[PDB]
Amino acid sequence: DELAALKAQMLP
Amino acid sequence: AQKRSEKQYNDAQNEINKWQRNAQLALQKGDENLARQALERKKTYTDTSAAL
Amino acid sequence: MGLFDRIKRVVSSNLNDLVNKAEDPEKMLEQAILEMQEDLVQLRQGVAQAIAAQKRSEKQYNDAQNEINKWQRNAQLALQKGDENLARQALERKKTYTDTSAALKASLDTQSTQVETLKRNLIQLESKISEAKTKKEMLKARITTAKAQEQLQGM
Amino acid sequence: MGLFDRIKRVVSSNLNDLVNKAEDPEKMLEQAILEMQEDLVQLRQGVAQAIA
Amino acid sequence: VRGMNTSSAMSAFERMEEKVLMQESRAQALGELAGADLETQFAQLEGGSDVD
Amino acid sequence: VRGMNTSSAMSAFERMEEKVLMQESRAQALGELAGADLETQFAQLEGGSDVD
Repeated sequence: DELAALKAQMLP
Repeated sequence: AQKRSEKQYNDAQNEINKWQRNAQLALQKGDENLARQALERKKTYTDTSAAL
Repeated sequence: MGLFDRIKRVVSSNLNDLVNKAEDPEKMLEQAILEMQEDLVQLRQGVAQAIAAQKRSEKQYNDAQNEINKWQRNAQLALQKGDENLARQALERKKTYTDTSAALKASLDTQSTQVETLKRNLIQLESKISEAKTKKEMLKARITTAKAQEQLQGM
Repeated sequence: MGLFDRIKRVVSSNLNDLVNKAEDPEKMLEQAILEMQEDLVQLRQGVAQAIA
Repeated sequence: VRGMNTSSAMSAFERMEEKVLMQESRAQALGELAGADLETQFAQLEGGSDVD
Repeated sequence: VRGMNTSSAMSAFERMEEKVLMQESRAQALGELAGADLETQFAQLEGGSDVD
């Protein structure tokens, strides 16, 4: 879940 | 003792902030592994702080 | 039959007397904290030795591969030389070494998995001691307050 | 079994007595200061030997 | 992993539980004694009224 | 040439085994420090700064 959150943050 | 506990609590908050900064840095870095370590540290500290 | 029952009762009485003397939390807690760290260090030392042993095995395995390569070069040289005897010695050496290397690799893989599990266990152990250290401070604060109350109660 | 229980009590009593007796901030630090410097000198000697 | 009596972790927990319960109970008992003395409580209330 | 139970040959082999073992032991201790995320992160930060 943390990795997914990190991935979401990364895209912008 | 209460003051020491407060100082420890303050230190924990500072430690959490430092961990958060590292997590923020990890996102900039783009390395998943760095981010994972920071998250684990934050959860245990928060629980300890609440108990204190 | 009666004597055995009596011995148990005597033991229980003896145990009760002993615990009261050492009942206070602070003396026991400090000793326990020192002991767990020492135990962890011993475990770490053992783990380090195992890791070192694996490295040594890997080095030996690497050396064996290098030795095999050297033997292969000699075998190649023997063909150029045209002497059958030189070639025969090299071939025998290669076969035994390969078997040894395979055995070492299998042992290393099993060892590596154990080390990984040990590393995970070590991390958990490290987390536990830190939690215990935090608890003593909390324990100390409540205990001090209790002592103060007793003095207040007498008045 | 009784002896083991007794040993823990003895160890705890001994440990408690020991920490109080030897806890001096100035004395411990001075000894530590001497020790680290000595260790550095030994390291320097090894470095010197390597240089030699 | 065993968490046996000989191990340090098991011993610390049992001693702590008994001490914590006993300490809390003693504090509670003192509070009860204060409650019993109604006149003392009444005096405090009177003082508060006077302060107002 | 033989590497026989001679006094000089035996000592060299034993010494050789000990140093290699010591290096491996040192590496294992070093590896644990290396494993921690913070040590690795600092090196990465330094490299980026150095390039700039």
